[PDB]
Amino acid sequence: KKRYSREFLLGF
Amino acid sequence: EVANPEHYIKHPLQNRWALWFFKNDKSKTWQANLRLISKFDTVEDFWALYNHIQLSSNLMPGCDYSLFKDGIEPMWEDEKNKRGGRWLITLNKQQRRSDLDRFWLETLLCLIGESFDDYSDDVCGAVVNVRAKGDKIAIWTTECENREAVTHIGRVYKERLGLPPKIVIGYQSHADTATKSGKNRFVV
Ligand SMILES: C[n+]1cn([C@@H]2O[C@H](COP(=O)(O)OP(=O)(O)OP(=O)(O)O)[C@@H](O)[C@H]2O)c2cc(N)[nH]c(=O)c21
Repeated sequence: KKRYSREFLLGF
Repeated sequence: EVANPEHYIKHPLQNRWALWFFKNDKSKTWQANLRLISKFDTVEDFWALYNHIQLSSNLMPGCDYSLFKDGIEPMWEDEKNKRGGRWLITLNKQQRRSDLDRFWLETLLCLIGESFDDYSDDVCGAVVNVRAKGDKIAIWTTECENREAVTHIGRVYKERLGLPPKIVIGYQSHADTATKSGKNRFVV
């Protein structure tokens, strides 16, 4: 299971 | 001693996703106009694809993007879609400028980030239709009878899109869409 928040994702 | 994974490893996504493009051409079948672009399964490869492709608001009306789990075709007729259905966002003509790209990007994030927690396995993918009469965005789920899952996904999606209680969004099964004229099985 890999979950990513929107803030984490937007950092990339 | 080996190197620290954190410094050089790409950030793995839970699923591999495939991005599809549809372009309307009258002479051909619906299926024939549906084409695979590209797959990815890391955060970095997601951005590499997203950053070099056109925003939905710039596409010629009649065209779609579709992001779907690797091995699931963005069509009703896919095994994982046939008993399924969609949460449908209907946008007015002015919302192409203000909301379309924002809502689509947020949708991709919900998908790739697995924002649907325990019900991630019910999510098949998502579709944005660019249309003169009004753009549509939708999350496709696998089973329209899975009331707990369908309803959880709707609730998560609405709040992530930041839509207020007065804006009512509906879920229709694909079997209804394929076989009837334009009722909601659920609202959120
Ligand atoms: C997602 N989809 C669309 N279509 C065909 O494409 C037609 C248009 O549907 P669509 O692009 O999803 O929505 P539109 O805004 O262009 O038309 P509308 O029906 O919502 O007014 C639809 O009536 C079908 O004939 C499909 C035909 C299939 N055999 N399988 C599909 O998944 C499928």
